[PDB]
Amino acid sequence: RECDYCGTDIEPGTGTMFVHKDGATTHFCSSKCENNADLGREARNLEWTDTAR
Amino acid sequence: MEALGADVTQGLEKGSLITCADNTGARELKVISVHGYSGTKNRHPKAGLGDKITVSVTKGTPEMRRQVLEAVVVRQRKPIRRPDGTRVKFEDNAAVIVDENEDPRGTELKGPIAREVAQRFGSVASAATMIV
Amino acid sequence: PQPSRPRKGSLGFGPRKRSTSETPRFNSWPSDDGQPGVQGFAGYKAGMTHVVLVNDEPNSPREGMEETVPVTVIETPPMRAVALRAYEDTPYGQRPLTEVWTDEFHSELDRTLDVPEDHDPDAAEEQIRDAHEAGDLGDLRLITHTVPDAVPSVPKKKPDVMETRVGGGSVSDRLDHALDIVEDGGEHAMNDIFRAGEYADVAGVTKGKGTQGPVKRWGVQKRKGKHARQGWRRRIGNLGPWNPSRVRSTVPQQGQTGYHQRTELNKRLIDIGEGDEPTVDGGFVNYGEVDGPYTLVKGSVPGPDKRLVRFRPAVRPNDQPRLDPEVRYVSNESNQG
RNA sequence: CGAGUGGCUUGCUACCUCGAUGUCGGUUCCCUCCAUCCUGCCCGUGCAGAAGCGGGCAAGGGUGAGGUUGUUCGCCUAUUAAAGGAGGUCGUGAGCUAGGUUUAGACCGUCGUGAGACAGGUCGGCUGCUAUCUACUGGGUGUGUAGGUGUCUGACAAGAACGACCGUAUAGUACGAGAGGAACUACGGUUGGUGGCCACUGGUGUACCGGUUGUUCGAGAGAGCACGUGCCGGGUAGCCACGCCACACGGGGUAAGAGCUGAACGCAUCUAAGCUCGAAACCCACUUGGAAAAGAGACACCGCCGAGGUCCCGCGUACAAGACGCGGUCGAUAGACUCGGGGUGUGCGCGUCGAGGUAACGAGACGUUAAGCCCACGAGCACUAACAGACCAA
RNA sequence: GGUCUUAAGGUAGCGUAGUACCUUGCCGCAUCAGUAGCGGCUUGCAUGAAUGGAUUAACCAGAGCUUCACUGUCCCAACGUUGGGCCCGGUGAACUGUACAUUCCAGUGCGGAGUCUGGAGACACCCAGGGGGAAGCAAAGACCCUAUGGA
RNA sequence: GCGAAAGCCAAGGCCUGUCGGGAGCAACCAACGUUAGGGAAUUCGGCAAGUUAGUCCCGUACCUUCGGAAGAAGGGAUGCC
RNA sequence: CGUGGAAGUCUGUUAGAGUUGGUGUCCUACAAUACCCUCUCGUGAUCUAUGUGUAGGGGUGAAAGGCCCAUCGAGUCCGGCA
Ligand SMILES: [Cl-]
Ligand SMILES: [Cl-]
Ligand SMILES: [K+]
Ligand SMILES: [Mg+2]
Ligand SMILES: [Mg+2]
Ligand SMILES: [Mg+2]
Ligand SMILES: [Mg+2]
Ligand SMILES: [Mg+2]
Ligand SMILES: [Mg+2]
Ligand SMILES: [Mg+2]
Ligand SMILES: [Mg+2]
Ligand SMILES: [Mg+2]
Ligand SMILES: [Mg+2]
Ligand SMILES: [Mg+2]
Ligand SMILES: [Mg+2]
Ligand SMILES: [Mg+2]
Ligand SMILES: [Mg+2]
Ligand SMILES: [Mg+2]
Ligand SMILES: [Mg+2]
Ligand SMILES: [Mg+2]
Ligand SMILES: [Mg+2]
Ligand SMILES: [Mg+2]
Ligand SMILES: [Mg+2]
Ligand SMILES: [Mg+2]
Ligand SMILES: [Mg+2]
Ligand code: NA
Ligand code: NA
Ligand code: NA
Ligand code: NA
Ligand code: NA
Ligand code: NA
Ligand code: NA
Ligand code: NA
Ligand code: NA
Ligand code: NA
Ligand code: NA
Ligand code: NA
Ligand code: NA
Ligand code: NA
Ligand code: NA
Ligand code: NA
Ligand code: NA
Ligand code: NA
Ligand code: NA
Ligand SMILES: [Sr+2]
Ligand SMILES: [Sr+2]
Ligand SMILES: [Sr+2]
Ligand SMILES: [Sr+2]
Ligand SMILES: [Sr+2]
Ligand SMILES: [Sr+2]
Ligand SMILES: [Sr+2]
Ligand SMILES: [Sr+2]
Ligand SMILES: [Sr+2]
Ligand SMILES: [Sr+2]
Ligand SMILES: [Sr+2]
Ligand SMILES: [Sr+2]
Ligand SMILES: [Sr+2]
Ligand SMILES: [Sr+2]
Ligand SMILES: [Sr+2]
Ligand SMILES: [Sr+2]
Ligand SMILES: [Sr+2]
Ligand SMILES: [Sr+2]
Ligand SMILES: [Sr+2]
Ligand SMILES: [Sr+2]
Ligand SMILES: [Sr+2]
Ligand SMILES: [Sr+2]
Ligand SMILES: [Sr+2]
Ligand SMILES: [Sr+2]
Ligand SMILES: [Sr+2]
Ligand SMILES: [Sr+2]
Ligand SMILES: [Sr+2]
Ligand SMILES: [Sr+2]
Ligand SMILES: [Sr+2]
Ligand SMILES: [Sr+2]
Ligand SMILES: [Sr+2]
Ligand SMILES: [Sr+2]
Ligand SMILES: [Sr+2]
Ligand SMILES: [Sr+2]
Repeated sequence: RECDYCGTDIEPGTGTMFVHKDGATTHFCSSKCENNADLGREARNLEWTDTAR
Repeated sequence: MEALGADVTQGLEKGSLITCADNTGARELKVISVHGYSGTKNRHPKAGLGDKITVSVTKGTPEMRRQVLEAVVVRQRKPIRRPDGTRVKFEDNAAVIVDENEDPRGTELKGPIAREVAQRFGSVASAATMIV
Repeated sequence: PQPSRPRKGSLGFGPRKRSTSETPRFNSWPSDDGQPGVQGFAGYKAGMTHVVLVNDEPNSPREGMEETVPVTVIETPPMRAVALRAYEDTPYGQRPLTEVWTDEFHSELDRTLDVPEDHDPDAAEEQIRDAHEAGDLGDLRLITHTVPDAVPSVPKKKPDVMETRVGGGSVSDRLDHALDIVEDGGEHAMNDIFRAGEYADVAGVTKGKGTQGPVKRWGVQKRKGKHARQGWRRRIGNLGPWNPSRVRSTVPQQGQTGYHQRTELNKRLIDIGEGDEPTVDGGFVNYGEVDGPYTLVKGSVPGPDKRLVRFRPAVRPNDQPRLDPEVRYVSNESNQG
């Protein structure tokens, strides 16, 4: 699988899956990505993220 | 009970306020007891995903308010572990009111449900829109 | 009438003091069922990683599906069985009779032992056989040592010596099997005794935590509410009643925590191999890089990294052996991050 | 109606203590009793089944969370296998609490001429001490057994190391007209307890990186201070639980009980002799400690002018002193450097853009730049430091 | 009862009260559950009018109760920070001491023993600890009674 | 900055709120920071802690002795150039 | 609508005065009444310095039997007194 935030290949047997109110599903590779996402930051705007570069 | 097929870290306690994910007329539920549970000294009795709980209706329609009914915990904010290692968590803590034969009191279920709760309570599954 | 509650901590691992030997000593051995063989092995703890595995249990609903299982990597290089000890059945229990040694000694063995120069392996062998004829032979065990030199991550070159039992068929046939292992050079591997999928018993001297209070040591409560702010936070209520006018050894008190021997039962051996397959990127934190003979033990193993752990075929297994599990993926991800 | 046991209730007495043995309830932590609430095994039934009712053995384990009340007790709610009782100075204030009782202030009611009283109510109202001995938890130093290293043995010691529940198949079957509805066994899980561990999830992380408010060093750059991080964001190692792993079966002997053979007593009789079975209880099994077990142990090798040990030195898988473990050039033990693996999130400077502004100036944007900065981990690497050298010893 | 003591015989109000023994009074509100709190009823053991009754906006480090919000008060504890604590140099008290003293289980004794009896256990010394016992230390009991005491 | 407020800094004063050295520095204690999910279940009692917060705009109930209640409540705004 | 600027008026660690809770710290103390946080009053029946008056069965007391030099339901000293 691939991270629905940063875009890196999630290591199998690792990570978290957040289930939104509507039913949408967001797979996260780390706590760092969950935190940046909860801050209201978008992956495309963060230079370190694979989606951006 | 039948194995959930997941390891749960109980996110609720006796006295906890949760959402009622159905069209019964009940909006907010209060956890009173957990079926089959027996704790230890000083421990607040814990409830989690897939547990059948006795509940109290806090907010809702006058006819549904103040009633003591049974319910099934359908969603929780605290993570659960799936056999493939991955952790899964929800937006809120929610439950579906149920009767004597484990059948839902309402007709329509609001919001998503965990696949593990579906395996255990079949009539709740075949009433759910989204199963994650 | 004040609620009941089980006591704080177990009384079966007492006294909670420092271990005499850092090298674990088994107090029990498996039965004599199959063919003659050495009843144990040893290695050095490396660290942890996860593995993806295919479910082996026929009674499990998830049979055939991919399951993520935690694993402790232990470097298990070949050991040397330098001697064979024989026990006699005296009215005071089992007492050591004689020992049969070798000529081929590992170069760095003189760091622990006073290496034999003049020995008689034939006369000692005869003594054991006369004791077998007399019907007074107890059991046969092999004096064994590790080669920490073969492990680059472990600083020690001083071999860890331990005794291991030989169990099997008849007493006559296992006496001969024991002598054959010894005579060569005593070189044996994990493969010789264990197979992947087998349940083993892992013994180890735990992580040393020095002196700790009753809360950490015995799992007692902290003072609650108002009682927490008076000058007493993590101290027990009382040391006992008025009568008996003494403090019982059963009351939870401060002292040594950690560095005790533990024998963890029924540990499934996921895989035995040789190579750089279980290594973590950037090396295992506070250990190093694994590139040699190893074992993947399911779950946790007592003791810290670099510590000598011991293996024994399960004396009390619950499940039936499900040999050679299908390992689809081994994590090589960095333990830093 | 009669006979008792206990010492939990109350009463009686006035033996002990008035140069003081702190007091109700609660809390916390430990041991125990059985008159057993649940769990195990049994007998009876007004025992079809299911569910009960009554009785026997049995104290291994368990017996929980909450609403009023200072309450003990109790009433009440929802869970539960069940939510048993009692002793330990009504266990426990040189442990805690101060709500109650129990001073000095005050009010109300009642009584009193009054001061004042109340075995009534009510608001407020103080809790000292550096442990000598002993006791236990852990840690050392000596002596004994009488040179050293390594490996063991097992007298004894501790354990609950496991207890309990739900579900599935059995089976909608046995049983019963029907309603209803089991078990043996085999499986999956949950719960409480227990021991250990950190790959994974989570917490911390006043290491570290970044944003940024006030002020000070003229601005810039870069810094100090704002409590022992100014605040906010992220967070490695480690330590952790809210995370993860592990914790039988089976033997042996019994209790209540079910029986066999069997006599006294030609029969009968589970008992008198003998025997087969049979409890979560007992013993073993399993884990932990354990040569100071005074019968003070065993084996093997090294050694008595030399085996080994100590000091010293570099360090931790160890650690409050002491102890323990590893390495010491025949070396990777620690540091430096370089990689790797990680944290943050794009450096200073310069270029272009930039709302405007005549210009001066200009918050900011992009590029250079996965940049800059940093790391409690790993690898490489003898470059620096593990040098020099002393002592004890049959 | 349909007067009598001793003059009158409780009027407005308020009322289970900071006054109500019975008492967790009854009904209701609220809660899963409310000896609480509030409302109503109220025969008030033994309310009540300047021994002031009642009512009340405002005020309050006054007493009780409820809701929203918040949170380590709790479930259940973890990690960290600073000063101690520990080791070293220097400085350097006090409380306390009939004697003896390694105790433990039972017993006995003025009935609540480290010291008596019977057993069990116990090699000596030292370090750290939390305080079970010395009916621990500190105070010729504040309570109770007593004295031909005091104020 | 509203300020004789906080915080920072001069002039001036001081390192004499006068014992030091060492251990990643253990238990335990005093002060304190942060804790997932839950959210008063704790307790006699939210004790302790926390939450809110400055300023402007909108808006503000019962009751009232017409003063008050009231900053009721509630909602929005807030920097730099 | 403005002006005006009243108040035993409000907020306020302004100075200053006081002392609610923590039943925190201390309790052979720093201290024979201390330390910290919290809290109250802060234009008035306000707070404060100095000077001065009231004396022991007497003062003084917005009253607690409070206070009258660590001494108060009758101060302290010496004497009566052995
Ligand atoms: Cl419950
Ligand atoms: Cl407590
Ligand atoms: K007394
Ligand atoms: Mg409790
Ligand atoms: Mg990690
Ligand atoms: Mg990661
Ligand atoms: Mg009985
Ligand atoms: Mg018992
Ligand atoms: Mg009582
Ligand atoms: Mg008592
Ligand atoms: Mg006590
Ligand atoms: Mg006390
Ligand atoms: Mg004390
Ligand atoms: Mg009270
Ligand atoms: Mg009171
Ligand atoms: Mg009433
Ligand atoms: Mg005492
Ligand atoms: Mg006296
Ligand atoms: Mg008196
Ligand atoms: Mg008199
Ligand atoms: Mg929290
Ligand atoms: Mg409670
Ligand atoms: Mg408070
Ligand atoms: Mg004057
Ligand atoms: Mg008085
Ligand atoms: Na204290
Ligand atoms: Na009797
Ligand atoms: Na009595
Ligand atoms: Na007493
Ligand atoms: Na008590
Ligand atoms: Na029992
Ligand atoms: Na109660
Ligand atoms: Na006591
Ligand atoms: Na008490
Ligand atoms: Na006290
Ligand atoms: Na048996
Ligand atoms: Na006032
Ligand atoms: Na805290
Ligand atoms: Na003295
Ligand atoms: Na003591
Ligand atoms: Na008097
Ligand atoms: Na006017
Ligand atoms: Na104060
Ligand atoms: Na006088
Ligand atoms: Sr052994
Ligand atoms: Sr043993
Ligand atoms: Sr206190
Ligand atoms: Sr005693
Ligand atoms: Sr009995
Ligand atoms: Sr039963
Ligand atoms: Sr409560
Ligand atoms: Sr009662
Ligand atoms: Sr008790
Ligand atoms: Sr009190
Ligand atoms: Sr009074
Ligand atoms: Sr009274
Ligand atoms: Sr001797
Ligand atoms: Sr069934
Ligand atoms: Sr049916
Ligand atoms: Sr600072
Ligand atoms: Sr703020
Ligand atoms: Sr029998
Ligand atoms: Sr010996
Ligand atoms: Sr009347
Ligand atoms: Sr009045
Ligand atoms: Sr102490
Ligand atoms: Sr200056
Ligand atoms: Sr000085
Ligand atoms: Sr943080
Ligand atoms: Sr409450
Ligand atoms: Sr607002
Ligand atoms: Sr004023
Ligand atoms: Sr108080
Ligand atoms: Sr102090
Ligand atoms: Sr004091
Ligand atoms: Sr405080
Ligand atoms: Sr003020
Ligand atoms: Sr005199």
